[PDB]
Amino acid sequence: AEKRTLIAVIADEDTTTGLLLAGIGQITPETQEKNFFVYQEGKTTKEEITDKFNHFTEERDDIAILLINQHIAENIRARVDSFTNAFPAILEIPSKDHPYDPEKDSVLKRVRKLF
Amino acid sequence: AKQKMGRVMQTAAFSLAEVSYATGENIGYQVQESVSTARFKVRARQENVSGVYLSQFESYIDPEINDFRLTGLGRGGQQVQRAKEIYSRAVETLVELASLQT
Amino acid sequence: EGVYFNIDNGFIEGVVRGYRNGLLSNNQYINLTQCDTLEDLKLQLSSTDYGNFLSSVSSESLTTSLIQEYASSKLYHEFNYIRDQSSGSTRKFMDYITYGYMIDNVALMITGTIHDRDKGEILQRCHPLGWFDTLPTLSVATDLESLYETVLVDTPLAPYFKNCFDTAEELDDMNIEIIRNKLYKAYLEDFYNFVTEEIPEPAKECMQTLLGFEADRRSINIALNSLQSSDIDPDLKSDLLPNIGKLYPLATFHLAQAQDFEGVRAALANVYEYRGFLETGNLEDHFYQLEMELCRDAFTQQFAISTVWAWMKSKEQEVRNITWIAECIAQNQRERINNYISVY
Repeated sequence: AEKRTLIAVIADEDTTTGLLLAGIGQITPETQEKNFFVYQEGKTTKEEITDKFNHFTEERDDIAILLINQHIAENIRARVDSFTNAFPAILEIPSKDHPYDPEKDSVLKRVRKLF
Repeated sequence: AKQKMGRVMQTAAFSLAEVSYATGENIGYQVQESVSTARFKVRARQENVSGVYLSQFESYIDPEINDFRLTGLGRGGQQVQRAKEIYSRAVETLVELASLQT
Repeated sequence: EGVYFNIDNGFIEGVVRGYRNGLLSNNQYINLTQCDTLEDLKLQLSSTDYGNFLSSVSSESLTTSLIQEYASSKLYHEFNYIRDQSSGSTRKFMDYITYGYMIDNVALMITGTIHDRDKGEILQRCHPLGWFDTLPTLSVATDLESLYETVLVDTPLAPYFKNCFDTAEELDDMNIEIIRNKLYKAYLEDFYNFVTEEIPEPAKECMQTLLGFEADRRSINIALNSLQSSDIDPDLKSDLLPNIGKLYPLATFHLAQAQDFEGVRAALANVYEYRGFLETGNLEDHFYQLEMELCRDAFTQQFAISTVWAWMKSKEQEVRNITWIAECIAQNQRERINNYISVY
């Protein structure tokens, strides 16, 4: 669909600030909804991550690509693995304050079979 | 390319992190509100490789504005202009990984 | 003559000079750079008067942000202890130092009108130097117009208002930037006026010269960066510029009335003291390098508050170098090891 234009970010502020600096996001006053759900270390629970994942994927047709920290996805790792659709283009973005491992990817799990 | 990107993104994050305190003040609080225009959006590109539809992603780069009125305060305007283009390149590079995953 | 100085401010000089003697030279910095793990860096630091309070405190969760937080905490404690042994004139002077800080603190509070970021969490990251206990921002209407008078009465920053009534009801990026610009302009102007009339002789020249240098570097940054991501009319360029740069009163107009890159190059290159838009690596790094030569010169007298003013920034530069090394160590990108300045 051509509505696959906006980009979703669920990541720590150290990355979200820079991403918005690059000009990827904006403010959507029609719903007063940012293009991202800011993340606070040791202050944000896991149910919020699941709710925002569902909202971005199955409630918002705007998102084309989703960027989520490895540790944030760890809170919804089961949810991420269970959901596998081409529309949102879920992508486990590297996370600041953590040296990202390019082997925790839910997408790469299917790559790990049938080389 | 997965691990290559996993490392270059951290390199860019480090490049901006050393910039964020050159001005010696928070930048995120103003950033998360100032951003109201989008440039690095995407478009659905079509390419029937073998008679099979494939909606690919084209990096719709719009290098005319990213965030308005966030530089020139007098201590940190120049510094943020340095590592910002690093992310401008990194996001374009990251678009293609999702284009391939689809 | 300085004979009258040591009637109420002897231990101020003693403690500031001792802390200055506590500065770590490049000899310790090179050893600290060789360390690779966070534990190695912290244990190397523990062998210095700068340490023994950062290491052996955490649970080996040392991060660059936490390193910066803990490193600056002891400097704040030193400043507050000197406050705890202050004097009349010294106390009436410290408010000036803290003005440049709660300027930005209240700017952040104003910005937090539609987002409602709590005061405590703001203090967890903003400058506590500016904090004053009588700041009930997120307890009454946080609207900038309604809170305008509340802040006006909370702290006596009213005289620093240059027609701040109108155009103070936007809650927008332009408003938040211009308020900081005007606040810095008025604050530095009034501080320069104060020191020029009420301060002992030995500080009279050092304070004015250092203020002029800082005001110049502050004025240039609002002209070079006025053509990087936004534009504005030259009238506001002149307005936000300080009335007197204290190093050049003529080239400020040259900067203001120009709107292109090379309409300002001559304004800065004429003085023949700093290269025009050149010798630029990390611009603020070069600013620190140039300013610290003067700050060291300020540490040569023993009868002026110049010692305290220079040591405030000396410890902040110590923290700056610590962060410059911690960024490359913790993030494991060894490219900032040589990016540190130490002239003490």
